[PDB]
Amino acid sequence: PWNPPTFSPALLVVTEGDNATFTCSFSNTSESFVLNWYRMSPSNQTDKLAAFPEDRSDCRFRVTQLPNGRDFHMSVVRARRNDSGTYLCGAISLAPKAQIKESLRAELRVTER
Amino acid sequence: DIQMTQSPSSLSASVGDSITITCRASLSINTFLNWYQQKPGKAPNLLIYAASSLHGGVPSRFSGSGSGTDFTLTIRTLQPEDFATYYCQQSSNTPFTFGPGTVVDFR
Amino acid sequence: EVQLLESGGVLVQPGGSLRLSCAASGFTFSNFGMTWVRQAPGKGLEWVSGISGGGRDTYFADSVKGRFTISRDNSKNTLYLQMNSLKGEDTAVYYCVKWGNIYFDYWGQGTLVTVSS
Repeated sequence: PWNPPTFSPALLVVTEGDNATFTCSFSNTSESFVLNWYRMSPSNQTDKLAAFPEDRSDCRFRVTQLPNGRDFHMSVVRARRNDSGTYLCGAISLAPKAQIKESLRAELRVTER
Repeated sequence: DIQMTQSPSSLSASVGDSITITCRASLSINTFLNWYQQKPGKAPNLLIYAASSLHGGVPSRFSGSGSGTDFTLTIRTLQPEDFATYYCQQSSNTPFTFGPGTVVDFR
Repeated sequence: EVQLLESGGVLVQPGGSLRLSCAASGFTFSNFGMTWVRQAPGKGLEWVSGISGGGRDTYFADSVKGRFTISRDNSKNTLYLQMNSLKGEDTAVYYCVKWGNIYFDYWGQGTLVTVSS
């Protein structure tokens, strides 16, 4: 009875050096949640890039919460060519019954300048 | 309630040995295990989260594995600043329950 | 860096009441939930209570529910644990813990609460 977040745009194409920004919108039910940003390595191995609430202790991956309590920007700062890949966001339903329910994944294309 | 158990209860080893300690849960949690190190008279420190992810600043020799009910902590090359008590803690279901703890001693 | 400073641990007679305070500094306190974890003398770690971070959601253990109250005041970056109907069993070292994820990042050195006559 809890909906997963959605991850848009489907295909984000940017020129190298520019910042590429994703939007994961999560309509939380109760504020005991956490959103995570993932990048799929070879053989479907998920690496956590950043998260909200921001740990604040790579800094090129930042998560910003919009004035509405739904939309979030995951922005790569100064995107490189090797940042092209498959990305997705996931919500973990901690306290109680911790469950990672994932969004649909999105593709990032970084083109030559 | 999810009851957590650990084995061994106590451990004697010297510097350089490889140590593997286990943690068992009464029912499946599949990743939601944490490993903590407590030194005498001091607050516990986080070592492993999600049962295999290394917390920032923890030496790479510390490693965790396992899913479901059985998990393991591994210390590849034991060093003098590692002799302490280690607890495992499940985070799947409230209330959060800890393991009895495993004491690592100097021999 | 991140520091959690517990205060208020004093010898109290059984049946009394006491409130613990945690001074949070070094991180956005309002964005993270918090928990209290106690270690009884000679016993293991036991989870006491948890707060959502915005204060709307509260979680309690069976051993303290109805007797302990979890609260937070993000204006001054302080975490409170109101302890009522104290028992001798409740004598423990109470740790302020940074919640907000699967895992418990930082632990304060704790405050000692002794329940005796």
